Amino acid sequence: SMTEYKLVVVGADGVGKSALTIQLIQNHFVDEYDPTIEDSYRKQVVIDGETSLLDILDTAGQEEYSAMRDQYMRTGEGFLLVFAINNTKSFEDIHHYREQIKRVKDSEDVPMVLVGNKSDLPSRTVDTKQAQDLARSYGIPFIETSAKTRQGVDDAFYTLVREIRKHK
Amino acid sequence: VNPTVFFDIAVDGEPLGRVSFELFADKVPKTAENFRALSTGEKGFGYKGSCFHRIIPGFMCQGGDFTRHNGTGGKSIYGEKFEDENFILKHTGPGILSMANAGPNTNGSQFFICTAKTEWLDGKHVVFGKVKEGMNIVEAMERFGSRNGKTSKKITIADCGQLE
Ligand SMILES: CCn1c(-c2cc(N3CCN(C)CC3)cnc2[C@H](C)OC)c2c3cc(ccc31)-c1csc(n1)C[C@H](NC(=O)[C@H]1C[C@@H]1C)C(=O)N1CCC[C@H](N1)C(=O)OCC(C)(C)C2
Ligand SMILES: Nc1nc2c(ncn2[C@@H]2O[C@H](COP(=O)(O)OP(=O)(O)NP(=O)(O)O)[C@@H](O)[C@H]2O)c(=O)[nH]1
Ligand SMILES: [Mg+2]
Repeated sequence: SMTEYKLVVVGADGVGKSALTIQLIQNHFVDEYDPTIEDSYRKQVVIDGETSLLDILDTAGQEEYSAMRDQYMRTGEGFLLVFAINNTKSFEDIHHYREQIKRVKDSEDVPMVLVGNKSDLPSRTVDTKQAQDLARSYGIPFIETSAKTRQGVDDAFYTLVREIRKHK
Repeated sequence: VNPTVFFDIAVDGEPLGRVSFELFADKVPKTAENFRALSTGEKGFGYKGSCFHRIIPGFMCQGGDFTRHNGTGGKSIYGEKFEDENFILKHTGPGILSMANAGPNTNGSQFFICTAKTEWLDGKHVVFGKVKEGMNIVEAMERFGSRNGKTSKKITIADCGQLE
């Protein structure tokens, strides 16, 4: 029976966590803003020839409830660290998310992928090199995405599965 | 003299009962007047026919998206959004009526009714009314909710208006 991977999508509010996940699951793009409480999804995929079951937790970006992330971080196996390439604050927020995951899991070695979303917009404030340099300093992959065009959507989730496989 | 408004609630179209609200026009007149006008429909749009899209037991019942009917919309009588009028009033317990928002100065038509004290919302959401009659209707709406707020039946404002 196929292996199950517990993926968790985290990042500041409005960066496109839900748009990315719904693109993966439903193959369409939500242009409206429906702020998340918490949602979970399942999808089977084939990655590197091996069929895998993705269990995706789409989390809230509200800073107000930062204290309540610990339980889903304990449970999750791999994390998409999502920022938006036109939102320098959400890029700055990445550090806090990663440090929080490391603390809660008490490990330097947690599967993660840095995701720079909204690559379709012209208003970029975070240079790709900055993001790439940050990913390299974390030792994790960096994927540029657009939930609107689907660019990189599969790649971001599949790369995270690959990171979990290497870890196990 | 603070105005009173009513919602007649239905569940998958069957009547549940009436909730009435006192609106604190004496403390938050602009916010109270928006909710009043939207409850009468007098601008040609308002809450009649719209749903409670988010119900989380232990916390609150949220509704008021009459423009998109998916929890993302709504609009005020002043424009799509209006500013936070004041935060004088606090989320003190069950029955508090308060504006939903997407950050500072983004009030539209969405609102929520507390079913418990939610003090961490103080200073962030404008409180502007309280359940007067029918808190048991709000309590009965809770079982149609869930942890993330998805509802298991369609909870609707079948009718609404101002009481004299
Ligand atoms: C951590 C998980 N979580 C939780 C949470 C918090 C706690 N505690 C916090 C307090 N301590 C002391 C005890 C523990 C426990 N259990 C959970 C839930 C049950 O765990 C699944 C909440 C929440 C809110 C948002 C996102 C995640 C969230 C959120 C996401 S957008 C938002 N808030 C504000 C929301 N804007 C909108 O809709 C905009 C789109 C329209 C125009 C809005 O104006 N209103 C009205 C006020 C209430 C709020 N919605 C709402 O729904 O609050 C849910 C609530 C359960 C009250 C809080
Ligand atoms: N142009 C463009 N817009 C995007 C993209 N991803 C998300 N958006 C838009 O950004 C807004 C917020 O998206 P959403 O997926 O809800 O973000 P979130 O990270 O899930 N927000 P929350 O933390 O509140 O749950 C929506 O208007 C959505 O259409 C993208 O790649 N390109
Ligand atoms: Mg979301």
